[PDB]
This record gives sequence, C-alpha cells and structure tokens, in this order.
Amino acid sequence: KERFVISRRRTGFGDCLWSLASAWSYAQRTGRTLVIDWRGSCYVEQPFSNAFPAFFEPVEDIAGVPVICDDRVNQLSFPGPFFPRWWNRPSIDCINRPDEQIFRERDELTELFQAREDSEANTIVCDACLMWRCSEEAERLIFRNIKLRSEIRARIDALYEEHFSGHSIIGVHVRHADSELALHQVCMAIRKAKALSYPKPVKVFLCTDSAQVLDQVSGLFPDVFAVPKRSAEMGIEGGASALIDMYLLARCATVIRFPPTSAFTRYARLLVPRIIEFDLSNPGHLTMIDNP
Ligand SMILES: Nc1nc2c(ncn2[C@@H]2O[C@H](COP(=O)(O)OP(=O)(O)O)[C@@H](O)[C@H]2O)c(=O)[nH]1
Ligand SMILES: [Cl-]
Repeated sequence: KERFVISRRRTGFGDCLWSLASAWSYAQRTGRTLVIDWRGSCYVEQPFSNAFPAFFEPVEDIAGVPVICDDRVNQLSFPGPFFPRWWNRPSIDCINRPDEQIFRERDELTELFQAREDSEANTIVCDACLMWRCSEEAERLIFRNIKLRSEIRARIDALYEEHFSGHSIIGVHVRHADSELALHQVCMAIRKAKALSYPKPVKVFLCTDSAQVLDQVSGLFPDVFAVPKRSAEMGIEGGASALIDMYLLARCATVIRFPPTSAFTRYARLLVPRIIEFDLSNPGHLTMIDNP
C-alpha cells in the first residue's frame, strides 16, 4: 500500500527547500511517496493553492522517490494513522496550533529520523522547520532535481549575461545608530572580500531590502549592482525576485552572509568557493570559510 511524507512549509524559500530535503530523505529511506504541500505560502495570496508549481516546473520523481507537487493535495485523502500523533486529532481540535506544538513536532520528527525502525504511521506530516535534519547530499539532490519556471530562468540568464559573465562577483546578502555599525560592518566585509584574488575583473552583487544600504554601499565601492525592482501579482513577483537573488548568489566567487544564520544563502554556502561572515561566537570578527 502507498505511504506518504508530506512536506509543508510556507516561509522563505531557503527554509522551504532545506526542509523539503529532510522530508525527501525520510521518504527515500522508508519507501514512501513525497508530497510537496506549499498551500498557504507567504508568496501566494490564495490560501488553498499549492505554491510549488507557481515557481517550479512539475516533478514526479526525485532520485527514485515518487513526488506529488501540485493541486492533487486538494483532492487526495492521505491515509492514517498519522505521525506526529497530533495529526490524528479531530479537525476542530486542530484549529489551535501554537508555536509550542510546532516546536514539539520538529523535535518528534528529529527523534523519528534518527530512529532505526520506520514509523508505522502511513502518512508523516512535516509542518515545522527541518533545517539541519538531513545530509548535505539530500540538500544537493533537491537543488539539482527541481527546476525553476522558464520565466524565472530567463531573468536569471539575462542578468547573468549582463553582469556575471566575464567577471568574478562578490555576492553580499544583507538582512536589514544600529544602522551605522551595520553599514560599517558590511563595508569591512566587502574590503576583506575585495582583498582576495580573483581570475576575472571584480564586481559586487548586493542583495538587500534597504534602498539606503544599496545607495551607501554603491557610493563607497565601485561596480556595485543589484537586481532592479519591478496584490497576488506582488505575491508572485516577491517570490520570483527572492529566487532570482538566491540563485545568483550561488554563482558568485565569494559570498558575504550578513548574517550567516539565514537559510536564504544556504544554497550559496553549498556551491560557492568562499564564504565570508561574522563569527557570532567571536562577535565583530570576520572569518572566511573555503568550500570543499
Ligand atoms: N528578494 C529577496 N528576498 C529576500 C532576501 N533575503 C531574504 N529574503 C526573504 O525575505 C524574508 C527575510 O527573512 P526575515 O525577514 O529575517 O524572516 P524569516 O521568515 O524568519 O526568514 C524571507 O522571506 C527571505 O527568504 C533577498 O536578499 N532578496
Ligand atoms: Cl551539488
């Protein structure tokens, strides 16, 4: 009989894709079908629409694991019993789903994934953060075996030809008196990054939500660039521009993570040759990690 693992996540794409890689791994390991359920995504206005096909091409199989990733989540009844055991409660008992319950489920799923024996539950529902609960091969398999929609890929390609080709790009991811120090730290990270050697002429690719950070970093360093800014359509367009930056960061020669705890730059950490960041354990000090 067919048995399932459901990967639910509705936050930023880095978290959604790392978490999916943990769902996928358990499905691989126990001979289950993997269901990608992105209903309720922060990027899609309508609440019951599965967001995965809005940004990615259809996928029916990942490295041997069958995959359901479309609006079939709205017609199929996935069978119980369920794990975690909360998912066996009546639906009126499931309206209340506080953070304490989500975090318990992360911990329960983590225990299950470390256990030797498969669960007897016919459907595993993953609806908590599962970052760091899989191998790096799992993560790499997800990114290699799903594909961005043509419309998003064309923009990545255009930008790549316009700014990346023929050059070595230092990528800078900046999330967010406090603004004075932060600006200063970013500048010192960029000077460190620029002191290294590269094969091709250098340009600086800046990914930030602040117009003021763009403008100032642009005035303090040559050859800085960013992706231009262009209801439900602003949902989609926010998702798309998030993916465009996430994927371009992973084509840089060096990437600065401010901060390093962001899942947004996880893909870049996996592929890019050099990562620069603030060592939180020794705060205020810059460290450089060479990729294997
Ligand atoms: N377009 C774009 N989106 C980003 C960038 N960095 C982060 N984001 C997204 O904007 C939000 C940033 O995370 P944050 O506001 O700290 O809260 P979070 O949901 O816990 O990650 C998440 O949706 C990120 O995936 C970026 O450089 N460009
Ligand atoms: Cl890889």
